[PDB]
Amino acid sequence: KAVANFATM
Amino acid sequence: MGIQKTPQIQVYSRHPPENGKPNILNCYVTQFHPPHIEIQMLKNGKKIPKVEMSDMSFSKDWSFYILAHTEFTPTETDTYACRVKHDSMAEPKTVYWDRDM
Amino acid sequence: GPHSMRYFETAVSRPGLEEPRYISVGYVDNKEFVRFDSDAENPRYEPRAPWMEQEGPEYWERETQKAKGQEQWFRVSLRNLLGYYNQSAGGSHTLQQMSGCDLGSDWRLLRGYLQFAYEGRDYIALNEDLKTWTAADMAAQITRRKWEQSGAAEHYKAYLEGECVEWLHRYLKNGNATLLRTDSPKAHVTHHPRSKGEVTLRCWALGFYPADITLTWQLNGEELTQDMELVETRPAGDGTFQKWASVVVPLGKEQNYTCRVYHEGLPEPLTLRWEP
Amino acid sequence: AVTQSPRSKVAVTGGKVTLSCHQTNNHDYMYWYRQDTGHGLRLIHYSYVADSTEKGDIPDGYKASRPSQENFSLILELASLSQTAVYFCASSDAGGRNTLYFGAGTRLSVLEDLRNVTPPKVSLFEPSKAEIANKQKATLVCLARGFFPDHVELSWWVNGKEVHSGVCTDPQAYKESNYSYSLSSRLRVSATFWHNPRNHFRCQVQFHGLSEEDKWPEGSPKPVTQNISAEAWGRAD
Amino acid sequence: QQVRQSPQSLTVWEGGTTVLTCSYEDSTFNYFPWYQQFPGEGPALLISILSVSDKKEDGRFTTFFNKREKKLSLHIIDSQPGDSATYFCAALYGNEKITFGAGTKLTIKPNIQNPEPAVYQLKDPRSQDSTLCLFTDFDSQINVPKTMESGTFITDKCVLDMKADSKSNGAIAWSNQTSFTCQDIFK
Repeated sequence: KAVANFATM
Repeated sequence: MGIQKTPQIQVYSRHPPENGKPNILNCYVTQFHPPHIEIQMLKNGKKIPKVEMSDMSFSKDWSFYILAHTEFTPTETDTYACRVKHDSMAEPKTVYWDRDM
Repeated sequence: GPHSMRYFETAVSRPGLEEPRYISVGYVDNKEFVRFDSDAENPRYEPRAPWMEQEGPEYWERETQKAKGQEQWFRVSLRNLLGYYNQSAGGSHTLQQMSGCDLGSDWRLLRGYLQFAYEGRDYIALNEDLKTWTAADMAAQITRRKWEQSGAAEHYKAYLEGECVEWLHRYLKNGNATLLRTDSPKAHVTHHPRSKGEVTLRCWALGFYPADITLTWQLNGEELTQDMELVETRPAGDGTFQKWASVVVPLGKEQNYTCRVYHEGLPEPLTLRWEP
Repeated sequence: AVTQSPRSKVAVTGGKVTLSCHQTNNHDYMYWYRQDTGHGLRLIHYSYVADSTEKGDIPDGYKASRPSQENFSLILELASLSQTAVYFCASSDAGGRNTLYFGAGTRLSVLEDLRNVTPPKVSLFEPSKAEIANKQKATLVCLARGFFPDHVELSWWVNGKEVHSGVCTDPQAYKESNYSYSLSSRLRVSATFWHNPRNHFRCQVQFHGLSEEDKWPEGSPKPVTQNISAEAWGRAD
Repeated sequence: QQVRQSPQSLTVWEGGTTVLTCSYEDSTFNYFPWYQQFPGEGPALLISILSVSDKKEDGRFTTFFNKREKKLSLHIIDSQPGDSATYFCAALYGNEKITFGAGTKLTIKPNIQNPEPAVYQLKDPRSQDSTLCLFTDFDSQINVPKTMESGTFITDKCVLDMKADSKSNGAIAWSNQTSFTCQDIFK
């Protein structure tokens, strides 16, 4: 399963 | 940001070529960035209409690659080529099929 | 043996009315196994290897929802980056990500990866400690500070040490037969007068899987290291690969030269020569 | 910051209500939640970009609007009784695990007839001499009666500045009859503080009623949002 | 629904340890934040934990996660009046939307040291004859009676704290007649 990114850049 | 990569191109047949026999011509384009690219395959300088593209993918160095391909029946006389336009290059690059390579 | 999982993600902005195109590709041991593409008529994660057909509808639905979130994340991130670099609107820009894990045969996490690139250049990366960031340029310093302040690294560490590892194990179990398949190269040598009394000998290997292969030429029992031209290994388009290696030799001496082919599929390396 | 407007609203059944939220967090996600008698945060609508919105868990009867990155409004086209609740706006970076930042809430009362809206009478009851004698303390009691609906906030002010020490205010307004609520509070000080004539005590009742959006005819006072106070000075009696 | 939070309200004695608990249904949930909401304010993130951990401590607050039982809890040691609030547990997986529990309303009340009940009558000077009744300084165990009669109102126990020693329980009553007196109404 894929990563789920947290804070945006 | 910004580092561009110039496409590397190979043009070659799926199976050993023999004249008058149906085969698949591949145009394998690698090491390019950005991902927008235009690729045509040519028979004697004319755009082949049927051309299929693989899905685009990228490598561990971030550069993209793609395979274009179409049906072809080599003959003794006919030329085949892949023509690629990309922003890394001032001008389009045309690479001819050479059955020995 | 060792194993890896990676997700490779790309968002590309477009000057027109259209939102950025978002593509995610999953790999197990370098073999593509899922893909999501926002340009599909019904964007969703799709299986790309036969062994992924074991997963139930909820696997695909929830991964698809995840991708949808990632897509918004990348749209926002692209907008922020455009501001950091003072770029004008009406261009196109590329953000990329690679994430995943390498595991040993004892299922121990060997290394976790989480890295980004902007316009094809390294932007920020999670260091091997899975705690601190390496930022490549001035803009990435802004992102690094933002991520340190929100404690972003602990979420990525949890994923890389937990879910990444455990799902990789599930996938390898499900895909075992398929991932071990091999197709052996068929090889032959061709002879090409280029000249001044010289010939190119070209050693071809065809129809092999996986792509990893080594071709060597030798003369009188020494490998020819410097003299040899190569091509990059290339897809035949049916799932197999092709490669060749050539040497330039004197006309009349062609029979002295032998090509060797090393490939996982073979019961032993091939050895061959120009057969006139 | 996330700031909601208005703080309080009283509306007629079938009337149109808009609740507004403004965020200066540069966040992309915004949310409207419903809370009922202090419980639940049930998502009504949300939005992840200017110009579009997405249905939450309980969207029926509500519309949403996202006219910019900073602003997200909730719209009740035909307010019903069942929409009487407290509404909270929030923002977040990119949703999912990103922390939600909430506004301070908007209380909405929806009523069949606005002529029932009535501000409180506020009375200050002075400390018993027996308490001062027997305990050396003086309990002042504030009583707000006859108000409707129950959007009141009671505060105490000693010598022009608000106090919290020595105060207990009922958590809930007490319903005396269909259209009539009461609330009490008490402030306890020392006998000597109460006996000082230099000390000024004030109970303030903040009543939330109608606003200036509401039209009111000529016969009678408009029951607008307003502060109403009762006061007393200390005395050496 | 997916996050179950009970009870609706809980009172714990001042200084005691408050234990709040929640359960969840979806065993894949892996991020668990607690939000705290004071009266007239919005919820604000209190503490959070990832499913890789067993506990997270911050000052007097500790949250525990137990994957096997699918239970989250929040412990508050040396519970204070300023902790009186509604606490929401929440859960999610990945980047999916947060699910909130229904919230538990917490009230930290003192266990009064030396009670000394008294009942007083107070008067409103801006009135002809308006009075009310105050019941103060009674035990925390006592039940304040409710009105057995229309026209007469009795409020619930309200705890105040004079901050210089001086916490006290109180309740108020008023009516619409001369035929009620103060020393009756409170028992």
